[PDB]
Amino acid sequence: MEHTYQYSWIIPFIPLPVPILLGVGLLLFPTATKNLRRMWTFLSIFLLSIVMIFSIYLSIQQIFLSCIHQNVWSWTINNEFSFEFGYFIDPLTSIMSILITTVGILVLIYSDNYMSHDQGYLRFFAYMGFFNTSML
Amino acid sequence: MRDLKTYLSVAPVLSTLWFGSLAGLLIEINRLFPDALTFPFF
Amino acid sequence: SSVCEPLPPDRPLWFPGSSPPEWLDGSLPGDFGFDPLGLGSDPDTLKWFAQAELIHSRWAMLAVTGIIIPECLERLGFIENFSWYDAGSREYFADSTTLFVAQMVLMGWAEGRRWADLIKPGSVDIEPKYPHKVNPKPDVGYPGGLWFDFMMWGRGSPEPVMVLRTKEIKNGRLAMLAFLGFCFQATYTSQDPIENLMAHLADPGHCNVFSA
Amino acid sequence: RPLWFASSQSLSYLDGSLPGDYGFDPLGLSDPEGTGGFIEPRWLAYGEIINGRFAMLGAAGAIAPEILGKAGLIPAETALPWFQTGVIPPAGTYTYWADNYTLFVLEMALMGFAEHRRLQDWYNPGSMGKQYFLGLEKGLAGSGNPAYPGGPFFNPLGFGKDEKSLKELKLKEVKNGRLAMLAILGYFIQGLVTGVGPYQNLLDHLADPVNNNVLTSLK
Amino acid sequence: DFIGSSTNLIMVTSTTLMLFAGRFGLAPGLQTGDPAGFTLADTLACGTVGHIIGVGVVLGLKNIG
Ligand code: CLA
Ligand code: CLA
Ligand SMILES: CC1=C(/C=C/C(C)=C/C=C/C(C)=C/C=C/C=C(C)/C=C/C=C(C)/C=C/C2=C(C)CCCC2(C)C)C(C)(C)CCC1
Repeated sequence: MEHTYQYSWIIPFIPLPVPILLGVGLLLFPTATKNLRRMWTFLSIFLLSIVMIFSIYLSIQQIFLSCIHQNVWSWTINNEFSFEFGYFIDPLTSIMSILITTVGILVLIYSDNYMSHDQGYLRFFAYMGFFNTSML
Repeated sequence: MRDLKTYLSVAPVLSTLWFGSLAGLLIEINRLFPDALTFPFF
Repeated sequence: SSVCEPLPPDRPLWFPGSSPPEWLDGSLPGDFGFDPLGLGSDPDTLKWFAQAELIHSRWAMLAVTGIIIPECLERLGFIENFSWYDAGSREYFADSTTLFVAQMVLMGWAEGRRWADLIKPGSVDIEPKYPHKVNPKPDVGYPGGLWFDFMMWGRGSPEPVMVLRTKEIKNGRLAMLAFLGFCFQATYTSQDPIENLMAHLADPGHCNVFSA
Repeated sequence: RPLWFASSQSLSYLDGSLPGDYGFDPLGLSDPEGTGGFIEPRWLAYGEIINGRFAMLGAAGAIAPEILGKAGLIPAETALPWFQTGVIPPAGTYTYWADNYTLFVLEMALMGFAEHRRLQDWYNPGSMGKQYFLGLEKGLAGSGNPAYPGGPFFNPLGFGKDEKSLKELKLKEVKNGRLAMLAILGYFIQGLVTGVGPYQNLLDHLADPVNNNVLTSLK
Repeated sequence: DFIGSSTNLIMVTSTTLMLFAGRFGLAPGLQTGDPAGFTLADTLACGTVGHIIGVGVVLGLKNIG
């Protein structure tokens, strides 16, 4: 509780860099990143596995301890906005996080072979990882 | 290693290995169960 | 596509300019001719030693992971009082002796199935059969399988099979040496590996093995 | 043709085929018949050249910190003799950015990469240009002689394109190297017999040459 | 040492007389520029023997007289 909710901001942002690298890879150097065809697959699967393990750990702390963490930061401070982008850990957060991560990892293991005979491969996994980013 | 396993298969090398293992076994047994003169375990 | 093509004779060796031995042609992954003593002369025994290296390296890789990653989590504030060389002495349930015999039972099943693979390759076959579907016959140590190749990376999908097996073996030799460093420098410093890394990176000159 | 203490057997293998063939082999080390190990007439030539080169570096790097230090040009802290630098901790020790044993591991590793390559070039000269050593093996291949590789890395300039100039330079090399080896022997024996630096010995002998060598075994 | 003393004189004369006895005298490859033999080995030999005689005589003189 003391040091594990302060790093609860990463679980959206951990899937993100492989769609960032694909969105600057396929858009700039398509032969290069498509030559690295199956590696971004396993990189998305590994980053979603990190988010899976961290969501399972938060779920274990929710079923052990009854608390809610609302680790909010500041986003815009000019006038009446004072906007926040923080991360609200209720048991619903744990249910939804494992519900995203487990299904997403299994669909990515599935989609390594579903798209294995597709010319459109890496932009699908960019959409997948950015969708998992957005939904988490 | 070829022909080293044949040397270690030879009677004195094999006898010293077997009797070193066996003597260590007896030695550690006598450490564990020292000063034995009966078999009371039935 | 899936043939396990070997390395060429003009491959990089452990010692450049040296003659590789005749029993290390390159059929095995990570073949750089390392044999100052020549323990792999008999090829029927070099197969067993290749399997030995493979399993040794896989266990060392999982082990170095289970040492350094959880220590990173301890530094992040997840696990309390972590120390791998005192993580067997600390308390669990089952006394650490019931755990040992349950471990020996379960790992005896697993490693016995692997042994039966080693003695006779097709005995313990897995990846169950399917109609008009020919599961490819695997090699020892690389069973493929639905359980160990579910991403189908072993038959040579992302990269060739030889370079992937060489990746496994080289990354794992490095992990074997990392675990030897763990077993040695956690007893000649009585401290943490990551702590030792940050301590040497503080002053690389005087914070070396010769200080202790 | 200049012969310095030549013998009847020394004029059977030291004809002209080496830099510095003054025929000086009274003991009979480099006799080609019945050879093996490190007493070989080729390995002994290589050893002369290499100990001479390392002795030239030693001679013009051991009195250099005292050639300067008694004339300015450096701090007096980094102006120790050849033996008060940590290489004789009984006699002296300087504190560098690492302890002396880390620096020994440095020497061992870096010179291992530098000299095991040299050794495998001694065994098969064609090597050291066939394995990927970060691409800089392009210059480490050309050997010819083992002791005189002459590539882009060791011989960037020509300095002996023709064989006359190269022979004269090889002669100058081995002669300056023998002089430097005798100089290193003088360094060791002088530091052992006086306990001061070699430049201190030179300045004490030059200025008022009294008790030049009469101080036998006295510090 | 202490050139000019007795210990120097009766050692120098012993060394030089042994070198002479080997050169032109009854005492006895390595081609030297010397007219008649007396190589470096013979030179070192006569020097060694003359030093033997010199040590013997200086210490027989230091024992008595
Ligand atoms: C032949 C004459 C003789 C006899 C009968 C004995 C008898 C004995 N000596 Mg003496 N001794 C002798 C000669 C003899 N010795 C000689 C010649 C010397 C000089 C070299 C000695 C020097 C000596 C010393 C110095 C000592 C003895 C001791 C002993 C006792 C052995 C206790 C022990 O460790 O066994 C324990 C049992 C074993 C080691 C056998 C274990 C075998 C393995 C584990 C297999 C068994 C299990 C197997 C799988 C079957 C299970 C069944 C099933 C489940 C499969 C025993 C009374 C020791 C003692 O206690 O003093 C009384 C002692 O200290 N002796
Ligand atoms: C479990 C250990 C183990 C085993 C069985 C093997 C087995 C093999 N290796 Mg691998 N290897 C290992 C660890 C191991 N390796 C590690 C840790 C490294 C990195 C240091 C390497 C690096 C390496 C290279 C670069 C190459 C091999 C090769 C080979 C093959 C031929 C050598 C042989 O038969 O040795 C059998 C070895 C043993 C039976 C183990 C040795 C046990 C004895 C008792 C000595 C142990 C003490 C040791 C020296 C302590 C270390 C001290 C420390 C200061 C370093 C064979 C398949 C060659 C090959 O064809 O690759 C497939 C090859 O080119 N290996
Ligand atoms: C003629 C001439 C010449 C010359 C001359 C001369 C004069 C010379 C000299 C020389 C010399 C002058 C030499 C010397 C040498 C020496 C030596 C060689 C020594 C040795 C020593 C030893 C060996 C010791 C021993 C011992 C001891 C230590 C002590 C104890 C006892 C004894 C004694 C045993 C010339 C050529 C120039 C030219 C021409 C002219």
